[PDB]
Amino acid sequence: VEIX
Amino acid sequence: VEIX
Amino acid sequence: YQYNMNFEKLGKCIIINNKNFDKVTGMGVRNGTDKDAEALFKCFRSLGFDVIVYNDCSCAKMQDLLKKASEEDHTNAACFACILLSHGEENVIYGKDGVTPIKDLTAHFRGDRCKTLLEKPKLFFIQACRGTELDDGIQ
Amino acid sequence: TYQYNMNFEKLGKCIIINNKNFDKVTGMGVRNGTDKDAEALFKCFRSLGFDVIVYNDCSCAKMQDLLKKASEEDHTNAACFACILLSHGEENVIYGKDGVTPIKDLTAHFRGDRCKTLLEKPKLFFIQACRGTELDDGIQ
Amino acid sequence: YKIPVEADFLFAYSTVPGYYSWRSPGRGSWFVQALCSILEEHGKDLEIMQILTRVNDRVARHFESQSDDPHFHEKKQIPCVVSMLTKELYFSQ
Amino acid sequence: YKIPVEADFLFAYSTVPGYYSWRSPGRGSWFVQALCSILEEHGKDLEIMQILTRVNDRVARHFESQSDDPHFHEKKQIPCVVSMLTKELYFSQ
Repeated sequence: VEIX
Repeated sequence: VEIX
Repeated sequence: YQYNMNFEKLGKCIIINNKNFDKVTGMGVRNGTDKDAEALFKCFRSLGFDVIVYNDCSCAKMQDLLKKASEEDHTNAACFACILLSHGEENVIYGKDGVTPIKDLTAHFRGDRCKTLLEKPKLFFIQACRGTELDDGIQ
Repeated sequence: TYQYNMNFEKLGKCIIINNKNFDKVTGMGVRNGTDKDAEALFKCFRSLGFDVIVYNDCSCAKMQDLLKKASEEDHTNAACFACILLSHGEENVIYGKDGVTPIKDLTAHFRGDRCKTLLEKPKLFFIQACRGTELDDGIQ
Repeated sequence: YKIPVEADFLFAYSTVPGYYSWRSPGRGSWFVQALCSILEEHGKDLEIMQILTRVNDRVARHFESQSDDPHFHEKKQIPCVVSMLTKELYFSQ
Repeated sequence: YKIPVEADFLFAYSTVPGYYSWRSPGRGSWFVQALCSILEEHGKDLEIMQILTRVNDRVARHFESQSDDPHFHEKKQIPCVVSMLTKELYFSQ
């Protein structure tokens, strides 16, 4: 999972 | 009337 | 006690789906955002919104899109909805060319600047970061 | 399973900070009418079932310490927590009689990791204060 | 297992960010007047968002400033609710 | 007579101010996943604050990050609803  |  | 929904249309729903960004911004590709936008498209379509999805918008593009919508005639609409999918930082959202303030995007729909949405709900949904803190959770 | 569990011995604590008078150096005037607010509020929240406490003309350090201590208390038998702030303010910030302090710093004491006995319990903050200098001209 | 540390907060501001908030020396602040009024008659039977929404409505409709200074004359106010709640909140039953 | 210019707005942010927001490349962002799930099964029969509150709950409970970087491992998220609405909002009838 990544971050915006 | 006044303001905070 | 409830907003009057007895109108011809539920209203317009703008989805801004920003995936790819100019390298000058230093921001990476937002993989998965297409799955978001499609799912959002179906849901809000199902609610009764007239949905349009715009992709990889510049700041001026985003500014123009919302400005134009505020100038449209919403007399037969119950409400307005806007969905923003992008990178972001506190108080601001990324176009592909950089950042623009969220307040500037939404101010177009103020009562004095959009009379046909007066006393009607104006909804903004924002998937974006708002800074760099993490939430460690507990228990 | 969609509503907060209210089955506790107590509803909870309600802290009211009633700031009326300010050190002149802050440039802030006396907040006349705030006593009626505080009187109206304690009566209402007492009626709800809260254990209400009223503090008057608090310094910034007073406000910080006060909320800190309350966060360190044992809320295991309480359904929720409430705090009401009545003062001058500016964006993101609230006035003590001593100057300004950030709202976030006041409320952060009650974060889940810093007040475990209010975990999964609602933490309510009611804020009567200015948040800048813009006016709302209205329409229609 | 875990829960976020910022969860289960609710902030009922008297006004929106960037703006003033109004206070009658005789009757008390608009927001508090409305909040207490509505809590008196619906505190025990309405959910917290329903209460604060009605508070929003009352401050918005029932109130308008008067000053001899035209810069402060006939101005309006809208409160602002920030919710990190994970459940509905009733103060009863 | 008058109505405030900032009234009848609602902001459903995916996260609280100052914080990151999470996104799975395969399944989409946490907030949108939760929003769509809840809208799909309750969009037309629940009030908007009830909807977004359930979204808050699901994002808070059902989701937890995994990274090989320990700085980003096992992190959590809570969304943030800002309401200047003056009425209850249902998407039907």
